[PDB]
Amino acid sequence: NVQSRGLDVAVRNANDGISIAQTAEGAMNETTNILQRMRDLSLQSANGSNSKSE
Amino acid sequence: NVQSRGLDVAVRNANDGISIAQTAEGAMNETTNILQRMRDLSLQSANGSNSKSE
Repeated sequence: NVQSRGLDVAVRNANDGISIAQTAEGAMNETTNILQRMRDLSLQSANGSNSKSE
Repeated sequence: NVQSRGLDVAVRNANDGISIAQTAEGAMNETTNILQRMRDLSLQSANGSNSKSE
């Protein structure tokens, strides 16, 4: 009985860890999107048709 | 006759002893229940998802 209750609480703890990883990974997905947008901006800026204003 | 009366009081004493043992056993049953509850709580606390408030 002690083992079964410990297994239940261990399942709860593992679910909490999965939740934390999911939240962090969603924030990381948004970070990746922003970084890709910045990469596109940097590639556009490197062209020779631009001047200081662009 | 002495022997028979002694046997009657002896079975009375044995019944009283079993009664004491049953009272103690009940107390220890609640003790184990509380101990298992604290063990579940401690296992929950050991997880890394919790902060200091939990």
